Amino acid sequence: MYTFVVRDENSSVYAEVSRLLLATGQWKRLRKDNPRFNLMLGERNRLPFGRLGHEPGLVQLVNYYRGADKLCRKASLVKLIKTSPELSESCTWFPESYVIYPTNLTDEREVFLAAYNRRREGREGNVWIAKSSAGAGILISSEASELLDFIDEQGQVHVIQKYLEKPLLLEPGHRKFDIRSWVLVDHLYNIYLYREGVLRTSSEPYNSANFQDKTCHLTNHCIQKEYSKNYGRYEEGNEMFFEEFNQYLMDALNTTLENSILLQIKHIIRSCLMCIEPAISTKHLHYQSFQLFGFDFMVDEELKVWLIEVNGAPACAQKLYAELCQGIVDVAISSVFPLAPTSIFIKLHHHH
Amino acid sequence: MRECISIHVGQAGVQIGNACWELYCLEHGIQPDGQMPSDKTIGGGDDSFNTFFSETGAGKHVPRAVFVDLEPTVIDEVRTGTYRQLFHPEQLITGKEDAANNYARGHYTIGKEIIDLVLDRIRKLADQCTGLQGFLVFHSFGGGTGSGFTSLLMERLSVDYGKKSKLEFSIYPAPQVSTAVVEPYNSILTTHTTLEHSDCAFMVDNEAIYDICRRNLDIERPTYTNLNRLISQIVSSITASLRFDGALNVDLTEFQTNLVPYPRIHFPLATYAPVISAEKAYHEQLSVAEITNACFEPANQMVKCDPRHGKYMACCLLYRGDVVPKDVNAAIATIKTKRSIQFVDWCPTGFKVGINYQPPTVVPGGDLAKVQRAVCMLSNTTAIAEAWARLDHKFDLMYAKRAFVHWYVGEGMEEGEFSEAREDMAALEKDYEEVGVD
Amino acid sequence: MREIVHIQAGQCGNQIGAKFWEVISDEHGIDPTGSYHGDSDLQLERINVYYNEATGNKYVPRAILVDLEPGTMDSVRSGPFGQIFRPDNFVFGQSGAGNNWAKGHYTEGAELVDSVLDVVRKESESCDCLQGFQLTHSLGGGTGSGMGTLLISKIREEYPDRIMNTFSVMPSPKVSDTVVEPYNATLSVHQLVENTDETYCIDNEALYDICFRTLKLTTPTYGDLNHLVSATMSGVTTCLRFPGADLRKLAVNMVPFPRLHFFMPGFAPLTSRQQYRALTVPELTQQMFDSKNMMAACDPRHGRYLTVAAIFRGRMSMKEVDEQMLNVQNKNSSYFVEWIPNNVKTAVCDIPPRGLKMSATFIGNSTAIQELFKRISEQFTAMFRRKAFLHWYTGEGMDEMEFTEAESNMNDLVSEYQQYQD
Amino acid sequence: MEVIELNKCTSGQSFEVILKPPSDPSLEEIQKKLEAAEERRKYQEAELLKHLAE
Ligand SMILES: Nc1nc2c(ncn2[C@@H]2O[C@H](COP(=O)(O)OP(=O)(O)OP(=O)(O)O)[C@@H](O)[C@H]2O)c(=O)[nH]1
Ligand SMILES: Nc1ncnc2c1ncn2[C@@H]1O[C@H](COP(=O)(O)OP(=O)(O)CP(=O)(O)O)[C@@H](O)[C@H]1O
Ligand SMILES: Nc1nc2c(ncn2[C@@H]2O[C@H](COP(=O)(O)OP(=O)(O)O)[C@@H](O)[C@H]2O)c(=O)[nH]1
Ligand SMILES: [Ca+2]
Ligand SMILES: [Ca+2]
Ligand SMILES: [Ca+2]
Ligand SMILES: [Mg+2]
Ligand SMILES: [Mg+2]
Ligand SMILES: [Mg+2]
Repeated sequence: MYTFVVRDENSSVYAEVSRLLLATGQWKRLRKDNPRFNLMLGERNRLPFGRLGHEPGLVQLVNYYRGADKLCRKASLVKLIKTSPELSESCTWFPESYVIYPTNLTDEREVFLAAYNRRREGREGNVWIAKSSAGAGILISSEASELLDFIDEQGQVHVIQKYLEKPLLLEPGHRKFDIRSWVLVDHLYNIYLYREGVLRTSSEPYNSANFQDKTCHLTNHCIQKEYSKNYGRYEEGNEMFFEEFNQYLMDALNTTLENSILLQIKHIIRSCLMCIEPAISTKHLHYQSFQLFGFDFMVDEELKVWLIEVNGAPACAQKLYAELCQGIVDVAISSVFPLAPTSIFIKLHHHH
Repeated sequence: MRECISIHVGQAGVQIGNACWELYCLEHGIQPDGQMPSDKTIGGGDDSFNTFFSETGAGKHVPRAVFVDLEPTVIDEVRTGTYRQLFHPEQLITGKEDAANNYARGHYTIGKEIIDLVLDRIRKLADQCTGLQGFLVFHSFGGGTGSGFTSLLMERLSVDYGKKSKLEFSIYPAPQVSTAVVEPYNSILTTHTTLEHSDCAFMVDNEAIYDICRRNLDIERPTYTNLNRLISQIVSSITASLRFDGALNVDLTEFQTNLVPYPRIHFPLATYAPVISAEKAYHEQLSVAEITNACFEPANQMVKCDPRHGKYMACCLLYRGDVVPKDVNAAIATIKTKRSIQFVDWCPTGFKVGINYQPPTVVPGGDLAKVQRAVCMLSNTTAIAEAWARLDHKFDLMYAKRAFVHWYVGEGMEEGEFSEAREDMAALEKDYEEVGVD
Repeated sequence: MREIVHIQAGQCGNQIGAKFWEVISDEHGIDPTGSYHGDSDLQLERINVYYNEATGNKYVPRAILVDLEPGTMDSVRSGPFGQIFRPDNFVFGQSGAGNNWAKGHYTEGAELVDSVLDVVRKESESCDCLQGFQLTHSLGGGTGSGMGTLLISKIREEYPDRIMNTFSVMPSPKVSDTVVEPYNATLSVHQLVENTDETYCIDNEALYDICFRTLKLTTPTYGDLNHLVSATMSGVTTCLRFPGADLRKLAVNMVPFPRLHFFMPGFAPLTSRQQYRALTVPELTQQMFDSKNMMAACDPRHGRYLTVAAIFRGRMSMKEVDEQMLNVQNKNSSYFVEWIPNNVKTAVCDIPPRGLKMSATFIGNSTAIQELFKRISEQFTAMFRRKAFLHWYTGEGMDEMEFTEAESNMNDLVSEYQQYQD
Repeated sequence: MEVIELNKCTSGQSFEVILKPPSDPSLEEIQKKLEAAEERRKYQEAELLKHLAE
């Protein structure tokens, strides 16, 4: 009989995992403050890692990698890429980005303006996007004056990165989109990519001469369902799954989702996770960690894949909760606490 | 030459001290009768080993040590043990009934009645010193004597020897080798009243020593003898610089200078390697790089925690055996390119290195195998704050219900000393966070 | 040298105490004449904890036999090991206590108490460092209950800083001598709440049901019940009689609140006569934590453990002990308070009890003990609400108010257990 | 990667490596604490004895 605790009631994902665990009749849930547990579905912020692995005779497992925030934070991810030799400043699959602290608080203000003045002089597309981790607050603008003045009005660290002016546009619709990939890393640091992704599409025609109306530029599921007027026209809930998207790439571009996009996605997932492996691995630690990641990608009209951000506490698509959550119990939980296919994951081998 | 006086308080301090002086004797060639054939200056001498051993006219080499326990069963082992001839009666102090795992009983009730006697015996050893450096105080956190009486002794030592350094070797409580439930109380009470009196403290978590014994020595259920022999190896590596010719950590003041830029943050993390099982057929002798790399593996730390998620304030590498500086720097370079070693911006990113050519001595019949080289790393990481958090949390669980508090109030302690001590720890945990996180 | 002074008062107290010294005398190799004849030095290491060393290498128990009538102690003196007790340590009157707490506490008992304290004082003056006292008695009678708690009160006055422990047999209507037992038990419990550091609660109904259902004894006797108590007293005192600590250390770790110091003991194995079969460590652990093996007649699954101490005797796998113990906790953690970390402690002893390859004794401070005090309280109120049988007590100088206060003290104790059960 | 203060002797040597540069209560007061706790013990034992005298 295995014991687990729940310390994040807002996790749609692990709320289902907790539902599945109890359904096996072999897992018992305890109060959220009981230290005698096998598995912790920990909280998002300030998870007390230091208290794990000190209970005599209890192998303990937690669903978050201590230190993985370096990858799932806007400003941290930029710093990691620019300073990690494995990724280099010349990383080809990540948009040119800069960390910009507000003037009321290192900082890369002057470095951004130099590259900005170079684009402005060379007639090149000089459209950038500003964002932060404390948003629902995003601004897309072509003038550096507006971008910097928008951050000073705030008080949190922001990141300025190049805006992909040439995104791949689905048809009909002439509309933007992004791709969400779910990746599970287990206690052995095996990287498993869920075979099912989702394209969160924009139901509005992408307009390149008006960044003021952010309805056709931001493909977030909450924005399209609140500020867009064509929600659910082309695909239910602005969610196209790999089966449809793959068939589209064949009829239109005469290629497959695997060859044109998925190879790059798998390469990016590996590069990011292999990079921080020495810093977060729990291989020789007194407790074990696993974690579910949500990678967001962009695709340009050249079929080049760009990494947007990594989410450390991602939600799932309603249609894939069952398959994925079960997969979390199979490879991430029961692998350490066995019970009395054709995997739904794609293992990305690598050298540890 | 400047003398050092060792003080062992409670069962943990006495039994650990007994293991150390056993090791010290084997290291300096001292026999159980106190004789030292290699000491050509009979009945005198200011050699490095004389910092820990005085000498009689008859050639006996007597430890500069005092053993204190409020109950006599642990110290009676020394009076009739293998090295009984080393000590004389004045050095062994025992009461008639212990502190019952009750800090207040050790500090107040029983401490008040025996403190003057202990200081008197210490004064006698101090009178033999021509330039006393300070004291090394061994004790447990969880015991009523180890915690309660130690804090009182450290207060008086600061009064009777103002300009003298004091270092601790403190045993952090582990449930796997403890039958006491109130140890979180005692640990936090004794840390609170000892903080301003200790210049540098080496915490050893029994949980870590326990697992090293099971993992590396293949002891299914380790005993105190197994734990103490391993613990005395680490202690020996740390005090070796005071007992042998050298230039790094030559006196007690240099421990603070090299490991503690911030006074309250004076708990360095100790890591030791290699620990090889003697029962093994025959192990492949490890290189300088492999044993150095082992110092950044959590499994060989005296306190289990993750230095990858803290900041370093200092770092010493103490090598013993066949080690030349060329190999050390080569390994250091290899580790900086692989490990996450974050230093505080107001401290240099450096490593003070000491090499003693004499390899680690092992007690015949002990569990440790003879190795050609070994290292002990002393690093001041904010990661060791994890141990304070664990302890403070257990303190909060019981104190919220006032569980067991009446036992302490009944010995004359005020309840307010509980919260006063807990708030001092909450300030200590905050200091670590201010120094380590962004 | 941490000596303990043993006191046994009344019929039940002297018959159980007699068997106790019979059992441990065998374990320490002491024969009926006080002469040691064992084969292991472990037997003598802590022998002075309970025995005084007389001339000719004689070991005399540090025990004081007290009663208000001679009958029972004449039996002990004629019993198997009767010759081993110091003759001066027999202190008794002739009147009896008529199963009347008032007679033991106020009238008959008060006439005899001073002479008992003279013997206690004599035994203490010969102790290098006195740990404390242990008293065996019943709560349902008059001498052990009334005079026993009077003795405790006067022992705490003269030795305020010494530990006072008792083994207290609680009455049950299923194994009853008289109908006034709830009266006497309720009056004693308040004395114990105030003046003992640890009280092992032994319910005669649990002993009975164990002899009948588990041991398959068709017609149990007091002797059979005392067999269980003997074996349990030997188990709980193994911590003290062999190397591995003292009474005050035990109390410090077992009593989080001064008044909640009433323990449920347990023993394993409990085999009917399939008696030569080897008992594995898991079996020991499953039984030891099973209610059927507990002697307070309270279902631990009704409350929560504040603290638990377990002692394993014999040559077994200490590694396998930790595994099974941690298996019990980590499989029923809902019955352990989460605000006392690591409140389950385990100790091993290499010397097993006579006739057993290995055994386990269980010492639990459980809030389920409130069910025991609830039974007594309800039986008390059923009679006191009609003032039935009170004249036996008012005739000895007591007033109805003293009963009302005992009733309130009991219900307060129950309410105190109830608040910590949530 | 610099090596400074290399000191050598017969029994060993020591040196420093820099990888990167940077960026009480009196005796009287103790007696008061000790005697204060002893007084609270005396007061508690007096109340117990006063309780037993009643
Ligand atoms: N490493 C090690 N730990 C010990 C040893 N002896 C006791 N301990 C630990 O110390 C704690 C108990 O404190 P003790 O030192 O035994 O108690 P004390 O200092 O004698 O004080 P008293 O309560 O009066 O007995 C527990 O956590 C034990 O695990 C030992 O020999 N070696
Ligand atoms: N450099 C860039 N070029 C073009 N579009 C970009 C971009 N950066 C972000 N976007 C747009 O913003 C949307 C995602 O924004 P972002 O992910 O930074 O906010 P967010 O993190 O609060 C949503 P989530 O974390 O759930 O994916 C995508 O739909 C994408 O089209
Ligand atoms: N277990 C056990 N209980 C007893 C024994 N003798 C009496 N009792 C119980 O003790 C109570 C009677 O008290 P008793 O000791 O006979 O009165 P006393 O002699 O005046 O102290 C009743 O509840 C009996 O069931 C005995 O030998 N063993
Ligand atoms: Ca000399
Ligand atoms: Ca000082
Ligand atoms: Ca009379
Ligand atoms: Mg996000
Ligand atoms: Mg002790
Ligand atoms: Mg009777």
